[PDB]
Amino acid sequence: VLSPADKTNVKAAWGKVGAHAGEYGAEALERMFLSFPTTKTYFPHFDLSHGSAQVKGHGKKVADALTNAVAHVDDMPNALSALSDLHAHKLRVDPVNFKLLSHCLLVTLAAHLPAEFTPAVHASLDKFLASVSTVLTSKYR
Amino acid sequence: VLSPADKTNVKAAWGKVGAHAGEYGAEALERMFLSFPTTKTYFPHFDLSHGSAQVKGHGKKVADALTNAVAHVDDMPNALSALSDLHAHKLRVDPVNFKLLSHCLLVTLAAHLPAEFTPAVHASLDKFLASVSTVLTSKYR
Amino acid sequence: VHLTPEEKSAVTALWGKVNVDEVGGEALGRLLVVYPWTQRFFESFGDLSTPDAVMGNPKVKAHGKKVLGAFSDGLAHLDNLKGTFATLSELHCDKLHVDPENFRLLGNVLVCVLAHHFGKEFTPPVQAAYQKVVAGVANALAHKYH
Amino acid sequence: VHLTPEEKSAVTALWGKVNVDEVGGEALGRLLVVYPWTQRFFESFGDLSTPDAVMGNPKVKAHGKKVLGAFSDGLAHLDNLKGTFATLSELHCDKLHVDPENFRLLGNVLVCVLAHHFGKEFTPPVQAAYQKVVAGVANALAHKYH
Ligand code: HEM
Ligand code: HEM
Ligand code: HEM
Ligand code: HEM
Repeated sequence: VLSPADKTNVKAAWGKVGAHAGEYGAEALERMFLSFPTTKTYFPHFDLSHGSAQVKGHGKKVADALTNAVAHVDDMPNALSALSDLHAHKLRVDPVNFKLLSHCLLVTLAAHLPAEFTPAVHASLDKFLASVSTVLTSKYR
Repeated sequence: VLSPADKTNVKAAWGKVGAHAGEYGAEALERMFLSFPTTKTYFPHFDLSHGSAQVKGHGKKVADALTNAVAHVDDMPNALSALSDLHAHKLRVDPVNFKLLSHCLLVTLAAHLPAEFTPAVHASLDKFLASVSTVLTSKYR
Repeated sequence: VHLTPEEKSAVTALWGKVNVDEVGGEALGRLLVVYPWTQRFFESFGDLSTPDAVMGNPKVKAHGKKVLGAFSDGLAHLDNLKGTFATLSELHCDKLHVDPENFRLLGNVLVCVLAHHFGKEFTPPVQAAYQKVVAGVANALAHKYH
Repeated sequence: VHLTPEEKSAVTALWGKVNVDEVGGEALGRLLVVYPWTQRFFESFGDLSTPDAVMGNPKVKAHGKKVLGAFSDGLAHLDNLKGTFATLSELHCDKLHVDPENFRLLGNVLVCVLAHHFGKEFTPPVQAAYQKVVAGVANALAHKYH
């Protein structure tokens, strides 16, 4: 459950991320596949090589989904209903993997935002990602 | 995130507890204290002996908060804000302990309501308890 | 796992009453229903589309008997869980890469099934004894990760 | 932990540039801010009421130096993390009863801090090697629970 301060931090931080969202999503995915190889079994038909166009394209989709969540932070279940169906009902992703991707996104943000990844921002973004993870791993239709 | 079916299952099962509120809440706490002794650190001044009058009175509050949570299932952050202040801001309970008490509540329900504790209901109750747990461990005020 | 003499006797007594053909399947089936993501590991079992389909799935019941059996071996070797489960640990960790949290979930589901079957007989002290057993089992299964 | 010759090389090189006086306190400080229930174990440390109080807390900084010193110990004994952390494991597990997931959290917060400090230099390959190290450390600290 995000407080008003968390929401403000998430909207400001993601706003800072800005046009680099797609790139960060792709880097987060790459860090995940390398750091936690078991996650790769979820992407059997993907070219997961460093810099693959497929991962960059997918990173963009992930980013845009997060941007959408940020813009509907007070009503994420509704805004992410289709993604929840995909991850929770169809793919049945173990929730542990969401902790891994979230951690890799935080590591990516930290690596790219030396001037803005403050402890409060880090804390609000962690809660935001945990909230998104809960929605995507829940079957609520 | 609870589906409509989850809410229907939880209200149908939990509603059968009724006046057993204190007894069952008290039993869940006792199961937790005996099964996971570390949880006792949260209740230093409490008499945690078997038929403790203190445990019984407290167990009744726990069970009634759950009944309340069930009624405001779609508005838990607001309904349980005071409990959140307590567990998250004041007590700082480690989230792991909520999984422990939730499991002990499920055991208690399974031991007393066999006809009601079907696989679907068990699944809905776990999600409901997990949702209550998130609210109580989050600082959103 | 350290069970006092009293706990070991209570655990043994209860287990002797367990239906060896049903309890495993019930525990495994509830694991797949309560924690749906675990189904990803068992898609070869066929239809797992709904709670009733899972619980009535023949392969879930059959595999369930093996799981119960491993628990039985555990109870017979509380002194040497690591060794008893060494092979299963290689299978579950090195091959299937099952996150260890799931081992804990299955143990707790089994506990819910025992409670479900024995009701008041599954007292708080007996549960405490069983929690030591299932935590030891999960621990031994995750040994290859340690 | 595993760590290939090259990974060990990468890990060692990056660690040689880590501020021994600050990084530990930053990791411990961020753990206290991001996962607030962990403050329950540090009441004697003083004011931890705001991110600023936590990050500037003199006790958090000093204590963090010891935490960092422990990671340095692990890095110097990658082939025997369990032994190296034996004393700390008994402290965190038997005396303090810290839930092991928190060991995992602090390790990931440390990774975030390393990423914060090194920027682009904290490449995916370098992170992957460090993830093996923090996982080894968390497992070693949780040893008394196994
Ligand atoms: C922050 C959490 C995540 C977000 C917001 C997210 C978002 C998305 C989006 C937007 C797509 C593309 C959907 C489309 O094509 O319309 C997708 C697909 C997918 N996601 Fe995620 N996802 C997340 C975490 C995960 C995790 C942890 C895994 C597994 C390790 C995962 C596995 C997949 C897979 C396998 C696909 C399908 C790819 C394909 O076959 O085309 N996702 N995700
Ligand atoms: C299902 C989740 C839980 C619910 C619904 C719940 C509910 C409550 C309620 C209603 C109160 C009593 C307020 C009053 O006196 O009116 C309370 C107090 C308390 N709870 Fe919980 N609680 C939950 C989980 C936990 C957990 C997991 C722990 C720790 C193992 C915990 C520790 C405490 C403590 C220490 C108190 C204060 C007791 C005292 O000193 O008076 N609670 N809780
Ligand atoms: C208490 C923990 C568990 C025990 C005692 C246990 C026991 C077993 C046993 C006895 C086998 C078959 C061994 C053989 O004869 O080859 C097995 C297989 C397997 N287990 Fe587990 N298991 C446990 C938890 C889990 C969990 C939590 C998952 C995954 C979420 C899992 C996934 C599997 C799979 C995929 C197989 C292979 C089944 C097949 O396709 O035939 N196990 N387990
Ligand atoms: C995972 C990495 C961790 C390492 C390497 C580590 C390291 C240390 C070290 C070196 C000490 C001081 C030993 C001494 O010289 O006396 C210590 C003490 C302690 N650690 Fe940790 N720790 C870790 C995680 C944690 C976590 C996750 C918690 C709690 C959420 C925690 C809470 C404590 C407490 C309570 C004490 C200090 C007691 C006091 O002075 O009041 N530690 N730790």
